[PDB]
Amino acid sequence: SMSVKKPKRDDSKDLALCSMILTEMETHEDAWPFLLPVNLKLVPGYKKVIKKPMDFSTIREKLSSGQYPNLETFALDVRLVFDNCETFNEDDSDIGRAGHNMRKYFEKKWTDTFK
Repeated sequence: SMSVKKPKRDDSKDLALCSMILTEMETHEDAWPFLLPVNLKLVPGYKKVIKKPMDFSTIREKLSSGQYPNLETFALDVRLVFDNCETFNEDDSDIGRAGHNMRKYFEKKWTDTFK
């Protein structure tokens, strides 16, 4: 509350560390469904169904231009990529499996880096 603060966590390396995680996601072999925005002219249903499209390139641009206020807003966008994937894709498809794998991969790096 006012004039009553928890001890200051060092957040000065967050930007760099989120960048590294993102690089690791970008370079994973199962990243391909997620590297670029889904082409809303060519994929029927996507525009109407997925209210908030998100992809790694878009996260990368946001990160690089100071549009994440903190590491939670970064993790929200990453998770949105996988949540969107689950909404549109059957679990038993290549893309559906890619999404499960990438989420698992992300969540481990996130825990190991920050928790």
